[PDB]
Amino acid sequence: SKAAADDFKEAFLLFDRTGDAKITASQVGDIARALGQNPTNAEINKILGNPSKEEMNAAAITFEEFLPMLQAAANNKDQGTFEDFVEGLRVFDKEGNGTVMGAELRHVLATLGEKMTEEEVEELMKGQEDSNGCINYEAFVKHIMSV
Amino acid sequence: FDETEIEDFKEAFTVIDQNADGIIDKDDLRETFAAMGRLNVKNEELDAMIKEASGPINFTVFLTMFGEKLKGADPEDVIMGAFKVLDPDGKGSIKKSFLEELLTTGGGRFTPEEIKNMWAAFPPDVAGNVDYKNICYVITHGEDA
Amino acid sequence: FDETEIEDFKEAFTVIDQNADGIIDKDDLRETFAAMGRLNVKNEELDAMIKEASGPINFTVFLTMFGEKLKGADPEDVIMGAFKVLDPDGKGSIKKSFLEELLTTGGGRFTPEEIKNMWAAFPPDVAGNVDYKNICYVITHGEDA
Repeated sequence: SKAAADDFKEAFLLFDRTGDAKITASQVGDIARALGQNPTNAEINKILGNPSKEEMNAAAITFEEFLPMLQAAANNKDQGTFEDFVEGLRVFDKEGNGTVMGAELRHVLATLGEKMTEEEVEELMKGQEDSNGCINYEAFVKHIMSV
Repeated sequence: FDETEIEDFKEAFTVIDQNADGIIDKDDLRETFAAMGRLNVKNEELDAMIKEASGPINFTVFLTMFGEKLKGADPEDVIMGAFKVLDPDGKGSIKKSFLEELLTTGGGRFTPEEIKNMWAAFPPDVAGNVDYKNICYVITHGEDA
Repeated sequence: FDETEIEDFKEAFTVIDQNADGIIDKDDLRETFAAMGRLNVKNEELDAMIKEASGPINFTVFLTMFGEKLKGADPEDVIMGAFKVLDPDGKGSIKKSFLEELLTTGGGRFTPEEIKNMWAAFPPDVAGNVDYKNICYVITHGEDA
């Protein structure tokens, strides 16, 4: 709205590697996340196809399509409730203390639903899981929502 | 510019300014090249060095000319700092394809063509991204060591 | 000529120039040979070394004489680079007949007679093309190790 945030246009100049002021359709998922929006990858996929837009063939972009797609994704930020994120992992391990065994969270984050690479899974556990093999998800989900 | 790097340029300015008056003229350039072994140094090379300045080469004109050509010059300890963060487990030289992917996919300065020029005089290990350290040496002091 | 190879020739020039004035004369040649154990070094050997130069042996005359005799000299890391491309799976020394066929059939410098001279002091393994690495050693530093 501007509140006209012109820093979204300045961040589009940091993600366009050619400097022509266009951003390919394959970068739009990760740049919506870098502007403070977490649409799921199936949602980013649907919307695209919904608009008869094929992410399979070469793509370019213009700021005039990327701005309204970020504004259509911005209504879905009401789905980011931290009660359900901590209660999900609280149902994932027994006893009254928030600890996932290391390999349980790593294999679930790579193979269940939207596949996260094991390189990204190791980069999200690095520091929050110590050598006991127990990830405290009270501080883990706190630090994941700090970015 | 750290102060020891500015003292290194002050010592190089004194070795090329053999009249010790504070201004490197064309005779100082020719007599420093003749003392390094250049008996055939043409006057057109000395004139092209003086044509990069708008005035006489005193210490602050030599520092501003080197500043404007070395606007991304990095000391060896900060280049090894960044390469220790790229190899955070220590000791190992990092893979060739990992440095090509991370240069491109992060920045436009790491685009490929430029990566072929990096491999091209920075040899294999250096180019590949396996060794490490020799490239920090030649970025702070050029030519083959 | 890489810069560390030129620094190795500067250190060898300083060990043969025992007067430390920058010019290796015939007395320096004889006193370096006597300090290595040559008590019978003839004056005709010293005169044949000086007869390869047109002037006194200063550092740039010694570098140009070694440059003109070593116009195909290759450092050990680039010889092992080429032998790792000939054995691209790593570890194994390559076959005797494979190096004889690939030397001949690619280039005139790899003709046979020359291949018999390669096997002749570069022993079997080396000659054969099975080992590897000892030949890179003796091409950068001669004689049996």
